[PDB]
Amino acid sequence: NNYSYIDPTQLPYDHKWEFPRNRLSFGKTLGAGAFGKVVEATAQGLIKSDAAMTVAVKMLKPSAHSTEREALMSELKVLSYLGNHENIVNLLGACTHGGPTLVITEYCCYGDLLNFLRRKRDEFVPYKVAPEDLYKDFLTLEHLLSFSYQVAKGMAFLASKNCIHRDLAARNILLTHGNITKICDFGLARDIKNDSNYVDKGNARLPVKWMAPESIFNSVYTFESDVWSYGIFLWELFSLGSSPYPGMPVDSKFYKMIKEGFRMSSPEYAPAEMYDIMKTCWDADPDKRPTFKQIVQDIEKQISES
Ligand SMILES: COc1ccc2c(Oc3cnc(CC(=O)Nc4cc(C)cc(CN(C)C)c4)c(OC)c3)ccnc2c1
Repeated sequence: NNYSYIDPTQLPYDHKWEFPRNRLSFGKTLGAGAFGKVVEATAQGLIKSDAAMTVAVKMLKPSAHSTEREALMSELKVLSYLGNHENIVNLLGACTHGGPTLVITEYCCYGDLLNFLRRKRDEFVPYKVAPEDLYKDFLTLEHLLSFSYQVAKGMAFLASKNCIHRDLAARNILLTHGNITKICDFGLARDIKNDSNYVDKGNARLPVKWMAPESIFNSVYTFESDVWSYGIFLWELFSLGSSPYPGMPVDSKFYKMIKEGFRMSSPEYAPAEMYDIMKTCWDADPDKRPTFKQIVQDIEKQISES
């Protein structure tokens, strides 16, 4: 199955989510893949008062086949199932009748974290920010720790609901107001065929540099494989949006080195204690890797200490 613990087809879909598609006015595309897209839209009547609201709508393109159509439905059943959580992109509604299925979520105004990190890289301040220059919205080490904590909190939640992400990366984390991170999954709304972070492994285009050895060599995805990905996310975060294993292509030598125990060194801005988390996430033995709840407790202490 394309889901390890839960079966989304057996999961129900509450019609409390059902939203009239005529009440959706579409805007610009926030992201698009071969078979799907995420578009910005204005939803009318989503609030008790006549007030309009900005939402993000995931949908398929006419290029999509039955397997993608089924994927979008199962994705909807899972989002319905998870419900409200601060560190997860929240579902607002859906359109199942009247045409193609539309998945309506909240709009995260700052977009994906990867691009945010990249545009903030050159103005990053490791130490404390001056009171005068606070308006400039400088990225600090405090924000990075807050983001690493929130993503673990979100992942801990997902894990308690027996959900495996299978693509935990900075590109699949959105940033909203108040420096709040929200785990998402662009999936079909990402052009993986042209994204250099995805690699041809057999007949698939997989994010190999974020995958645990067991996921690469056995296509087994567990709670422990998501912890590995998180460790790579931590590297991207404290590297301020750098691509993992810089200068190393995904070749025979790459696979051999990961199997043999090669692991990235600490990014330039990673506190020593955060690198310790990354090293444990990358343990060759999945049973020796921390759980997301362990990670939460670890980061929580690091935060209090500062
Ligand atoms: C300003 O720029 C932007 C740019 C993009 C935006 C945005 O993009 C989206 C990303 N993804 C989805 C679907 C999704 O998140 N699925 C999903 C999420 C979780 C927590 C769990 C699972 C289960 N899987 C197996 C792990 C699936 C969207 O649906 C409409 C939109 C959302 C909000 N605001 C956006 C603002």
